[PDB]
Amino acid sequence: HAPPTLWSRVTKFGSGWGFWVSPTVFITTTHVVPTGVKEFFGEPLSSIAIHQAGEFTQFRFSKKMRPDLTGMVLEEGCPEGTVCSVLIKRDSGELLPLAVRMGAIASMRIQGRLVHGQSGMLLAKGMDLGTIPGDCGAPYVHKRGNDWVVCGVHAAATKSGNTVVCAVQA
Ligand SMILES: *[C@@H](O)[C@H](C[C@@H]1CCNC1=O)NC(=O)[C@H](CC1CCCCC1)NC(=O)OCC(C)(C)c1cccc(Cl)c1
Repeated sequence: HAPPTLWSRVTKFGSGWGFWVSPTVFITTTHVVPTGVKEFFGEPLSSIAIHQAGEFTQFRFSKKMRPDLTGMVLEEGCPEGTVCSVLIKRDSGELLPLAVRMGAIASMRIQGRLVHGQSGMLLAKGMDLGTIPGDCGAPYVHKRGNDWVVCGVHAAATKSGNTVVCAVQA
């Protein structure tokens, strides 16, 4: 059960979403990142460290962008069998936390590209329980004791919607 403040980290970005890991660290899916710009959130690129690894993009800002937030655990995927929550925001404002049992980390063929990431099985289309275009960047999270953990960003899903894929950091 993700609390309000954790959902407040999910942020509209480009053609999808991203997620504030900390006041200065923002993660998203590479294919939703806007191209051609000279700023993100009003900050000049000169003021932003960009780390990209495949479909996982991480920004570190020099300015505290979300000073209301604490840091949190960011991990490179999760162990097979982990049930994560995908914190899907829709543009209507509706929240759709999607439970997903994560499979193996691998390099997957997706729309003709090789992508490092992690598949998962929803716990779909006909029951409108799945992901849809515009959801990319939404965080995959789980709680470990008193620690919230983010471990991927939404990147793709099957025709059925019963299988999703997150990008994971290198
Ligand atoms: C977010 O942009 C979107 C979310 C998807 C769309 C449909 N349902 C979702 O959850 N992601 C994509 O559309 C994704 C974009 C690629 C672009 C290049 C790099 C990797 C991501 N494509 C996608 O999900 O493909 C859908 C299929 C059916 C064509 C597909 C093919 C192969 C494997 C999979 Cl899992 C899906």
